[PDB]
Amino acid sequence: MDVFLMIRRHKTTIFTDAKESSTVFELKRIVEGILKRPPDEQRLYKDDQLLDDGKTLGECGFTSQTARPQAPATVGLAFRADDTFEALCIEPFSSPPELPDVM
Amino acid sequence: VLRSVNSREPSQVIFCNRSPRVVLPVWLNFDGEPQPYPTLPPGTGRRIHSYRGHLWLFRDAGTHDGLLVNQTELFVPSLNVDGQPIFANITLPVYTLKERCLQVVRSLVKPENYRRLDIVRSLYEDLEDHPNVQKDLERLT
Amino acid sequence: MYVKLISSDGHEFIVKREHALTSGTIKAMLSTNEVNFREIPSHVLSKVCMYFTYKVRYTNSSTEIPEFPIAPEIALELLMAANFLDC
Repeated sequence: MDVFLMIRRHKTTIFTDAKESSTVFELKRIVEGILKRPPDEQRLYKDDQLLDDGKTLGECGFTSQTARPQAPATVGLAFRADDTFEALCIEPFSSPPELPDVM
Repeated sequence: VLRSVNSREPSQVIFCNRSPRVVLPVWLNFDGEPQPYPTLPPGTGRRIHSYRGHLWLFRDAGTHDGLLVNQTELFVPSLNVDGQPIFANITLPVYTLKERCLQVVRSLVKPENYRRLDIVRSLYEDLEDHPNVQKDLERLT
Repeated sequence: MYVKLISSDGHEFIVKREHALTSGTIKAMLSTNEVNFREIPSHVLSKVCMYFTYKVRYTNSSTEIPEFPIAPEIALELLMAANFLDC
């Protein structure tokens, strides 16, 4: 099965897909291609829970039910600088205007 | 030009609604006039008795949004082979993102107040060009 | 290969080139690996990118297709972007 993800850090958001049987470390490889940072300098999170390199994205709660094309699951990403990982930080998206009374 | 053929050869058919919409089946009679049949609620099915060469199309019973039947616009009952009835799977198309927004905005605003919304006047026309079966039928012809 | 669509509020959406080329407008704006959208906020563009994923997955599917969901408060801005991008 394919799972559909947003990988998010700061004001960066990657849309990609992966197999449910894929590993957290293999996802870090995907990230490595886009953002050019080695996996040993990367942490991935589900909500606020740090995920382990050997676990499959399924065991981390990303499935067909929860990680759909039109509603992808979010994977938090945090980078290491100077052998110290920054905290997980994900900037929210802009806020919609108040609904027009007409609606 | 788009008309059912009066084959008088019965064709047994199941209308499978695999869509979250209320499905309005629409038969094109022998003069081409669209005739509506009882609506088909979401995820429900209905055995129908039709005929070979007859033309069916399917819409959202409320918005007349077009739907697909067996991945195409028109369903033609064919020969019932082995006695088993023909299966007409009604699905959502992959609407364009523009049409999909038009669908959602029409559902929230009554058409007098379309003008009240603040958008390029070209969209006010798109919003008032409601999907309609007589219109689509000319397209197919 | 990926491309980067930037929203009006600075967010950087990184999607597969093949998905982004669905839009003829984005094809024209790349033809070179980033696109800046000065008038599309990130709560619209994040939804655009989801539609890219959704269109590529469910175009030519004999399976059942799910509705593309649009919250009412985004509907009008999404419409304007979709109209601009022919989508």
